[PDB]
Amino acid sequence: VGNSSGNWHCDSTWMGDRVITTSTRTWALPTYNNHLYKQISNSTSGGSSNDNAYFGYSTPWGYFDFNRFHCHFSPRDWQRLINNNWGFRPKRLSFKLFNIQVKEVTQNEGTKTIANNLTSTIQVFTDSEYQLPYVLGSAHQGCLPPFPADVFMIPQYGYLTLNNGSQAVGRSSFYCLEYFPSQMLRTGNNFQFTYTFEDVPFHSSYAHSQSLDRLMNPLIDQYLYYLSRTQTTGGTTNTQTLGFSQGGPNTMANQAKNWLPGPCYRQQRVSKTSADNNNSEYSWTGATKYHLNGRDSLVNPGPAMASHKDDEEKFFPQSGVLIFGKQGSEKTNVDIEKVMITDEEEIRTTNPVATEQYGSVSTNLQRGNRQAATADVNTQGVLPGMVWQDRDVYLQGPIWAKIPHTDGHFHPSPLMGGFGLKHPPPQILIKNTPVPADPPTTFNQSKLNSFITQYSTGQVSVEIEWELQKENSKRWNPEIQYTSNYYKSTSVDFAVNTEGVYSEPRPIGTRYLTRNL
Amino acid sequence: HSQSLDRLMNPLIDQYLYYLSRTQTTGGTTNTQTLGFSQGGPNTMANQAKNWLPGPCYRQQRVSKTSADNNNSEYSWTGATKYHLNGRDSLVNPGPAMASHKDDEEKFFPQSGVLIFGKQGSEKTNVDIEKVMITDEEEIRTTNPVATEQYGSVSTNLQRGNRQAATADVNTQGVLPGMVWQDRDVYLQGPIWAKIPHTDGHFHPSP
Amino acid sequence: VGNSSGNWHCDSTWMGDRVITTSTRTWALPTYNNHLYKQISNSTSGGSSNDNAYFGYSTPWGYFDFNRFHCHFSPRDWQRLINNNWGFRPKRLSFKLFNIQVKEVTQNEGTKTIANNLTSTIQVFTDSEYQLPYVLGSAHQGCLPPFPADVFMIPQYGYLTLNNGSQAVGRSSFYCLEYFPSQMLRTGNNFQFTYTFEDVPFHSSYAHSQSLDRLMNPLIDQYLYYLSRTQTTGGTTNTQTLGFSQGGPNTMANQAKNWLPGPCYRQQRVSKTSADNNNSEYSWTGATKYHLNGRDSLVNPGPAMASHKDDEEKFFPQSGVLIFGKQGSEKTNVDIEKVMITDEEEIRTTNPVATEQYGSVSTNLQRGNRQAATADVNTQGVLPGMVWQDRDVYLQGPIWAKIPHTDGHFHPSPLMGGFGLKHPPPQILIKNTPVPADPPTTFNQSKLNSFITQYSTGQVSVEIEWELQKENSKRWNPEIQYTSNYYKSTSVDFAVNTEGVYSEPRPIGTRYLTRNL
Ligand SMILES: O=S(=O)(O)OC[C@H]1O[C@@](COS(=O)(=O)O)(O[C@H]2O[C@H](COS(=O)(=O)O)[C@@H](OS(=O)(=O)O)[C@H](OS(=O)(=O)O)[C@H]2OS(=O)(=O)O)[C@@H](OS(=O)(=O)O)[C@@H]1OS(=O)(=O)O
Ligand SMILES: O=S(=O)(O)OC[C@H]1O[C@@](COS(=O)(=O)O)(O[C@H]2O[C@H](COS(=O)(=O)O)[C@@H](OS(=O)(=O)O)[C@H](OS(=O)(=O)O)[C@H]2OS(=O)(=O)O)[C@@H](OS(=O)(=O)O)[C@@H]1OS(=O)(=O)O
Ligand SMILES: O=S(=O)(O)OC[C@H]1O[C@@](COS(=O)(=O)O)(O[C@H]2O[C@H](COS(=O)(=O)O)[C@@H](OS(=O)(=O)O)[C@H](OS(=O)(=O)O)[C@H]2OS(=O)(=O)O)[C@@H](OS(=O)(=O)O)[C@@H]1OS(=O)(=O)O
Ligand SMILES: [Mg+2]
Ligand SMILES: [Mg+2]
Ligand SMILES: [Mg+2]
Repeated sequence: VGNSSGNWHCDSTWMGDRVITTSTRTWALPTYNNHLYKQISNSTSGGSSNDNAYFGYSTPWGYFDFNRFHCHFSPRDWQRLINNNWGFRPKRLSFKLFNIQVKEVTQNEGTKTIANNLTSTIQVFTDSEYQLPYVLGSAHQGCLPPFPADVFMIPQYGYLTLNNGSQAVGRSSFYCLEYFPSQMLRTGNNFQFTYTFEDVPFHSSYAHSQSLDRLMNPLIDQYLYYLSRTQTTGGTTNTQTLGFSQGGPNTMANQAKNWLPGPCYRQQRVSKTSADNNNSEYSWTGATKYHLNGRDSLVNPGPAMASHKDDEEKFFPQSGVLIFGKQGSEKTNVDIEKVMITDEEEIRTTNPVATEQYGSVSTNLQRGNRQAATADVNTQGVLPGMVWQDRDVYLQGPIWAKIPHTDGHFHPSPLMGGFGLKHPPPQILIKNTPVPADPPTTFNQSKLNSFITQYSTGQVSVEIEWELQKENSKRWNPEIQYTSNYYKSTSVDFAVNTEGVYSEPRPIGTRYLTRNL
Repeated sequence: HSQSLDRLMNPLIDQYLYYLSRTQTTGGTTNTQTLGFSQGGPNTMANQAKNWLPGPCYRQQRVSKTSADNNNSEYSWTGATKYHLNGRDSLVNPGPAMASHKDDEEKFFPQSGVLIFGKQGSEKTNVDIEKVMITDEEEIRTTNPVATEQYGSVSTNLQRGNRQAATADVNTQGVLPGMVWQDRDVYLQGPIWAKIPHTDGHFHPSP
Repeated sequence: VGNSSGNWHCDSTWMGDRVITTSTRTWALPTYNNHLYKQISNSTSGGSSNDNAYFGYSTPWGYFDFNRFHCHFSPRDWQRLINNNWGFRPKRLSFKLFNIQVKEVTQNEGTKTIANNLTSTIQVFTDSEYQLPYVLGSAHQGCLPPFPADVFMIPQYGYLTLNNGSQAVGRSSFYCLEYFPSQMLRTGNNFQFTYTFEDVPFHSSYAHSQSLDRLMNPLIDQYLYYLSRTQTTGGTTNTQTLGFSQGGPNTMANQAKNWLPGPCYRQQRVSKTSADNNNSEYSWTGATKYHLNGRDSLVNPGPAMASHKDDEEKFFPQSGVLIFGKQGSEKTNVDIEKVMITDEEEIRTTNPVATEQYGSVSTNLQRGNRQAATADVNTQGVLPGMVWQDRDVYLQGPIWAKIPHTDGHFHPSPLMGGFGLKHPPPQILIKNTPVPADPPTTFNQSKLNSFITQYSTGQVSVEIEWELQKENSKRWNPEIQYTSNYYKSTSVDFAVNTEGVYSEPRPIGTRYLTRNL
C-alpha cells in the first residue's frame, strides 16, 4: 500500500553471443461468467457437422497470450538480430506481475462510480506438470500488445476434450484449476517466478547460396554414366539401343546428385490477382485437407513447404502459408488489401513448391510391345537422402509451440514455424477473488451468485535470454540485408499514425544472410 | 488422450491468423474471383489453424462384423492390402501404424489391420467370428487416422480462370515433420516384446 | 492491509501409505438475529406434540459444516482411494481462515452501496473441552461446497436441551459462547490452529468373498451329526425315531457353522415402483420406530443392516438407508426421480436384511401329544458368535461423527456410517464484531440495538492426512472396480452442466475390492 512493487524494466541488450530482452507493459483483469464454469460443446455451435465438433468448458479464469515476437522485441532490434546472426534460440525466461489494483464498481441509476478495493486479492499459478490442455501454440489472438505504451485485457480460458460431435465420450476428462496451488496475492504484494528452456536446434535463420540441383562443379564431369539413349537415332530404324553419357557441363540436370528435396504435400495454386483464379468456390472443397475420425479438416496453416517458384509472385499456396491482417481487420471476408500474405520465395533451394507437382515415376514396366508409362507424383512421404528447412519466423507471428506428449513424434519442428519443446514454458492463469455480494440475513442452503463487478491491473515483466550465431562467412560480395526503404514516405514504417495507433508495414523473415548451403 | 489434434485449441478465442474462406464472391449471380479472408472462428474451428499433424497411414479394406454388410466376393487375398518383395508378394499386417475405425463404427474394422485371438478351443482354419476376439481400436481415434478410411485430399493440378480446380484424394501416405502418433496397444493375450533386425536403416523400431 | 495472508493450497497427494489432501474455498459471514440470542422451543413449533418437542436457543454466532467427503475429496481421487485400498482412517487435520474482508452496507432510499470497513474485526474460537452441544454429526446441510469454485455462507448456530415439550426442566442448561476465549482477528490478520485424531479401526472398505453360510469346504463332510429325522418315513406308521446325518455336500444348509449373523431390527419393505406398495399412509405409522420419554420417534436413518436380498432392487428398507437428492431438490414430497437412494446389495454376506425376517425359534416344548410349535423372529439382540460390518461411507454423505460422552457405550460405530471419537475434532464458531451504530448524544440506561449491516469473507483451509491399507490379495481373477461408464453421454458425470451448476450422477460406496472374508 505504502510501497510500489518493481520498477519498469523493459529494454534490450547485446552482450555478444547472448541477447537479453524483456517487455514491461500493463494489463487489466475482468471477471468472467460471474466466476462460473460452463459446458461449451457443439450445442453452442449452431451449424457445423462432425467437421467443427468441439466439447469443452469455460473456466472463469484467464491466461496469458505473449507467444509472439513483435510483442517481445522492438522492430529495430529484430532487424538487428536478423541482419547479423545466422541462428538463434531462447535460453532463459522470467516472469513478474505486480502493482496490482482492484477496483470495485457500483452502478447506481446508470450513474456508475469506480472506487478502489485494496481489501480484495487475486490468485494465480503456473502449470509445470503440464496437466492442463496446453492452449497457446494455437496462436490465438489477444497477444501482448505488439506495442509497449498500449495496455490490454487478458482473454478468458476454455478448453476442449474428445467428443462425438454434440456429445462427449466418457474418456472426456474434466478440469478445474481451482484444484491447484495459487499464489494468493493481495495488492502491494508482488509476484514472480522463474523458467528455463532446454536444448533445441537454432532456427536456421539463413538463406542458402546454392541448390540441390546445383551443388556440383561445372568445369568437370562425372566419371559416372547414365542412360541417355533409349533408342538409336541412327535414322528411321530407331531400334532399342543403349547409349550412355557422363556429367555433361550442359547436361547437369541429367547429372548425378547425392541428396534429395525434403518431403512434400500438393497444395492448390491460387493467385493474388482475381482474373487468374477459376470461378468456383473451392475454398473448402478444392482445398488440401486431411481426415480424422470423420472430422475432416484443413491441413495447414501449413505443411513443410516453399510457396512458389521463380517470378510467380501472383500465385501462392491456397492454405500453405500464413496470413496477417494489417492493423484494423474485421473477422471475415476482408480483402487482400488488408492482410499481409507471407511470400516464401526463399526456400526454393531445398523445399519444393506445394502448389507445384513434386516428381514423376514409372507407372508399370515398359517393354518392346507395350509402351513405357510415366506417372506423375504430387504427394510424397519422406526417405533417407532428404533434407529441408522448416517454416520461417515472422515476428508478426508465433514464437514457439507445444510438443504433444506422446510416443511417436518426428522432427517435432512446428508447422507454424518456431520452436517445439517436450517441456515448454508453462501457462499462466489468473482470476479475480470472488467477492460475494451482500449475503442473505437468514440462512440459505443454496450457494452464492451475487458478487461485485471488479477488476485489476498491473505490470507484466518477462526476461527472455537469447543465444545466437553470427555470420562468419567470407562472402566477398555484399550479401543482402533488410532495411526500411530509404526514400520519403507519408507515414514512417512501424511509426504511429497521427492517432497513436501504429501498425506494421510488412512482415519479416530471417533467411536473409547468404549462408553457403 | 483427453483431446484431439483437431481440437487442442481454445474455443473462446480466435486466431489472429487468417485463411482463404472466399474463392468467389457470393455477391449475386456474378460470383467473380475475389479474395475474402477470415480468422479462427469459434465455429469454423475446422478451418482453423493447427500446428501438428496425424501420424503416417496406409489404406486398409473396411470389412464388417455382420455378414450382409460385406460385398459378395473373395477378396480375402485379393482385395487385401499387401506389399511386394522380390516377387514374393505378401500381406502387410497383422498391422500398420493405425487406429481401427471412427466413432460408432463397431461393425467395421480393418480387414487385416488389427489382431485376432481365438477363444479357448479354436481349430486351425475357417473358424467363425463366434470364437475369436477381434481387437477394437476405437481408442486412438485421437492421433492416428483410420486405415479403413481415406487419409486426406490434395490438389490435383493447378486451377485457373479457364480450367477447373481439381481435388485429388489421398488414401496412402508417408511420414513428415509435424506428425505424431502412438503405436499399437499391448493386449496381454498377445506378444510382449519383439526383436529388432540388426541392420543400418531403421526408424522408430516400435513393433 | 498491504499484505495477503496465505496462498491457495488445495490439492491431493499419495505418498503411499498416507494421503494428504486439503480444500481451499471461500465463504461469507452474515450477521444474525442482529447479534441477539433467542429461546427456541416448541413455542415456535406450531403443531407437533411430545414427539417433535425441542427447547433451545439461537446464538447470533455461526459454525462450520465440512463434515462430508465430496466436499473434502474430488471425485477422481475418491475413485483412486476406493479402487485401490481396503481400509483407511484419518490421521491429522489443520485449519486456516484468512484474507478476511469486512464490508459495511448503507441503504439510502433503496439505493444501497457496499463499501469496505477494514476497521472492523471478527472473533472466532474452538471448543476443545467439548462443553458445547456437539452439533455436527447430525449431518445438517449447508456443508462445504462439494465443489471448489463455488462459495457459500456459514449457517447460524442453535442448540437444544432437555425439555418437557413446550417447557423446560431446571436441568435445562444454558450456554453463551461469548464466555469463551476468541481469537480476536482483524483483516490482514490470519488465523490457524491444529488438530490430531486418535486411533480408530479403519472403516472396512471392502466386500467379502464368501458368506457365513458358505465358508466351509464342499468336498468334505462334517464328522459331526445332526437331527435330520424326527419321524420314521418307514411307511404310514411314521413313529418318533431318531435318524442322524453329517455335513452333506448337499445338505450344507443343515450343516454345522461356528459363527452367526450380526444383530438386527425389522424394517418395513417398500419398493421403488408404485403399484407394489399397499395403499395406506404408514410413512409415520407402519414405520419402525422407538420410544423415549413419551417422545416417540423413528429409529434411523438406520440400524446395523443390509438393504435387501438378491434381485430385490425394487424393495428397500423404508427408513433403513440414506437418501440424497440430486442437485436441485426442494424441502418436501419430492419424488424418487430426484433423490439417490442407497442400495445395500453389498453386505448380504454378513448382515441380514432389515426388510426381512431374521430367524425362527421354538415356541414352547413339542411332545407326543401336543404339536411342535415354531415361532418367528423379526427383532433381535446381540450375542457372542455374531460378526457384522457397519454402514458404508457414501462420500455424498457424512465423514465422521461424535460419540456421546457417557459411561455405557458399545461398538460406538456410527449408524450414519463413518467414524466415532471420544474426543472428536472441535467445532468452529464465528461471528461478526458488533458495530454499534450511532449512539444517542445524551445518556441512556438501556443497551444498544442499532448496528451496521456488515459481513466478511475468506479462505477455508483444511489439511486432512490419511491412512490406508491397499489390496494385497492374490485374487487371480480381475476383481470389480468402479468406473464412469465408458460410453458416450450428453452431460459427462460429475461434470458442470453448461451452467456451471454441477451435480453427482450417482452415490458411491467403498466395499468394492473383493477381500476374502
Ligand atoms: O507377372 S506380372 O503380372 O507382374 O507381369 C509380367 C508377366 O505377366 C504378364 C502376363 O502374365 S502371366 O500370366 O503372369 O504370364 O503380364 C502382362 O500381361 C498380363 C496378361 O498378359 S498376356 O498377354 O497374357 O501376357 C496383364 O495382367 S495380369 O497378368 O497381371 O493379370 C498385364 O497387363 S495389362 O496392363 O493389364 O494389360 C501385364 O502385366 S502387368 O500388369 O504389367 O504386371 C506379361 O507381361 S508382358 O511382359 O507385358 O507381356 C509377363 O509375362 S510374359 O509372358 O513374359 O510377357
Ligand atoms: O508449364 S506447365 O506445363 O507446367 O504449365 C503451365 C503452362 O503450360 C500450359 C501450356 O504450355 S506451354 O507450352 O508450356 O506454354 O500447360 C497447360 O496446357 C498445356 C497445353 O496447353 S495450351 O492450351 O497450349 O496452353 C497442357 O500440357 S503440357 O504443356 O504440359 O504438355 C496442360 O494441360 S492438360 O491438362 O494436359 O490439358 C496444361 O499444363 S499442366 O498439365 O497443367 O501442367 C499452360 O497452361 S494453362 O495455364 O492451363 O493454360 C501454361 O501456360 S500459359 O500459356 O501461360 O497458360
Ligand atoms: O411345568 S410346565 O408348566 O413348564 O410344563 C411341564 C408340565 O406342565 C404341564 C402340566 O402341569 S403341571 O401342573 O406342572 O404338572 O404343562 C402343560 O399343561 C399345563 C396343564 O396341563 S395338564 O393337562 O394338566 O398336563 C398347561 O399349563 S400350566 O401348567 O403352565 O398352567 C400348559 O399348556 S397350555 O399350552 O397352556 O395348554 C403346558 O405347559 S406349558 O405351557 O407348555 O409350559 C405338563 O405338560 S405337558 O407335557 O404338555 O403335558 C407337564 O407335566 S406332565 O404331566 O408331565 O405333562
Ligand atoms: Mg500389375
Ligand atoms: Mg503436367
Ligand atoms: Mg408356560
